[PDB]
Amino acid sequence: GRMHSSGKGISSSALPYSRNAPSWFKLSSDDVVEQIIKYARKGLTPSQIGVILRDAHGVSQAKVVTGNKILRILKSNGLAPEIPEDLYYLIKKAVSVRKHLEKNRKDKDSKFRLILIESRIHRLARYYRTVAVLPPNWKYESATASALVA
Amino acid sequence: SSKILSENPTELELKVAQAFVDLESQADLKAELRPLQFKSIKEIDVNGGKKALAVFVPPPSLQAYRKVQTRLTRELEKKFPDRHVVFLAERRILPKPARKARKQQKRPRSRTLTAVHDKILEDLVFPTEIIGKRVRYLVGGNKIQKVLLDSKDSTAVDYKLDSFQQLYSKLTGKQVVFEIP
Amino acid sequence: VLVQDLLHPSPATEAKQHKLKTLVQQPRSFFMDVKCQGCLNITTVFSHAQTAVTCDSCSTVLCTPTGGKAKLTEGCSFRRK
Amino acid sequence: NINSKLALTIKSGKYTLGYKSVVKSLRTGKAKLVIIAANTPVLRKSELEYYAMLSKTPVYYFQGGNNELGTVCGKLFRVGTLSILDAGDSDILSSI
Amino acid sequence: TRTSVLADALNAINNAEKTGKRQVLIRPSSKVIIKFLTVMQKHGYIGEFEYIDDHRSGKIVVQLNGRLNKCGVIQPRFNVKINDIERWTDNLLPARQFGYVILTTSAGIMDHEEARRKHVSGKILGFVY
Ligand SMILES: [Mg+2]
Ligand SMILES: [Mg+2]
Ligand SMILES: [Zn+2]
Repeated sequence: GRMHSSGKGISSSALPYSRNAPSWFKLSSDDVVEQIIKYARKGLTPSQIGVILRDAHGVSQAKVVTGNKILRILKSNGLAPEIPEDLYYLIKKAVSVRKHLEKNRKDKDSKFRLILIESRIHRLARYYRTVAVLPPNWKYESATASALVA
Repeated sequence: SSKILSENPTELELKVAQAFVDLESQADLKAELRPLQFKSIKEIDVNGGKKALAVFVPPPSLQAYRKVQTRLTRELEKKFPDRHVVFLAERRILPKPARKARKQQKRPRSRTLTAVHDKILEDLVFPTEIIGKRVRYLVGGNKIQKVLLDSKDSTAVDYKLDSFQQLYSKLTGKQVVFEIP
Repeated sequence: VLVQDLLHPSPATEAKQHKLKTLVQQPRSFFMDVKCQGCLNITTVFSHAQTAVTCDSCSTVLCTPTGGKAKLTEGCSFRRK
Repeated sequence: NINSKLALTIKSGKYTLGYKSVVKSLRTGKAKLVIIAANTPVLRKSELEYYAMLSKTPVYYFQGGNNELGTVCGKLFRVGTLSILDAGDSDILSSI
Repeated sequence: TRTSVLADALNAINNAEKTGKRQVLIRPSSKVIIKFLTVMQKHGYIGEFEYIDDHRSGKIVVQLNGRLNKCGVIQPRFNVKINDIERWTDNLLPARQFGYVILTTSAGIMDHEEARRKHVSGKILGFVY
């Protein structure tokens, strides 16, 4: 495990055996979608929408209630971001490290971490291009990354 | 006979719909039993002198039946004694295409035989929910499924289960065992 | 021990196992009904909540996130669903 | 944090970028907030906040120059000042 | 990463039979694994086995009877013509009178004698004796 480390951590979520909604869930499959779209317009990405839903609304999984995954619902309503969320956060972190490097040039560790982060961007961006999530001509440029995230 | 979505219903199909035109009499459950419809009623004999009643329903109408099925099963089984009532949707199974077969549109997984049989086995035990399935592969060669059910609402089916296994055997040819741990 | 019922573990030792190492992995977390002391309003809160959930009536924090289970503030009572 | 808050306004709300549009937006009273870059000249700055004083408009002093303010707004050019006419999905007006 | 679930499956059985255990839990399951065990079970080298549903690849519990000397996979799954099967049985099996090489052919997963009876060949998949 751990593409860019020696770690072998196994921490993750354990989905329940049941694929049906809990008996106590009373909200409809409708009421959740407007709740999901409402939070997406607040600027929340699908990961942070799902955490708030279970944290504050008792929605254990949006799929067992609505029937579709959360990002699939935004994409059906024209609210899917152009860059997928995980790739955006990889690029945003890489932007942040380089801005720190430009002020601290002797931070040789940060230069090393930046190479790992950007390599992770190119491998994932290459995947998003084969599946036509990104344009075939989409390429990550270090100079113009700040425009995309800032 | 307007309740039945099939041409030339059998006499048994008419009687069940005749029951269907009598339970809306109490208005607590009247505002929703009018749109409910079904296509066929396949009936088989289980051991002990009882008879199994399988109600076949168009798949889009199932979620409407589930709102009153808990009530509806207890009263229709009283009206028809020594009858075990389950509600199944007549899902369609598309055979797996052969290697040299002419290309058709991609078969969705919900139309596959494993998924449909997993579904009728779940519609069979509606009041309860499935908490686990195991499959033993005995040395003789035959295979037996085991289904473990949740104790909530167990009282609606806990006296049957044996009717379900033989009814499932009728539909699939496989052996199943229902267990409430 | 060479001969053992792997299919029927003792439920006591099955519960001490890590959550991913049971026969079928099952989360040990749950959802709660939080009664704030100030008013009476059912608010469904995840046991391991990452959000400082606030009830609709008064903008008062019901729970504060920790490393693991969220810690409910004083006067808030929970009942597991 | 406010850069992220301001970014939501650029995506969803309404704005004008630049000194000439900002002073016009202060004249019509349609400006909700005026954002000024750190390297903006004091003469232009003390005049923007005198217009805002007459217009009763809050001023936020961005800590960066006109190069960093432009890229926060998702632009590839420099923005010395901008006015938020309609904060949309954001709560920037409630966060000063 | 995990490149062959059948190799992993037989290794857990192989180590338990050598240590004398009479049962093994296998994770994850697959069609090839299940059919490999049925061939071993049909010839009596293992007992009853159980498939556990976790809404995932699955799990298996196998009962071992102590009669199994060794079962294993052959990676890669070499292409085997019918006349090449003899060379494979000579190299892999202890004698000419017992033991089986399991092949996956278009006629199904089967031992080398069943494969000779029905006159088909495919890719070698493993062995048992
Ligand atoms: Mg690992
Ligand atoms: Mg590597
Ligand atoms: Zn409250």
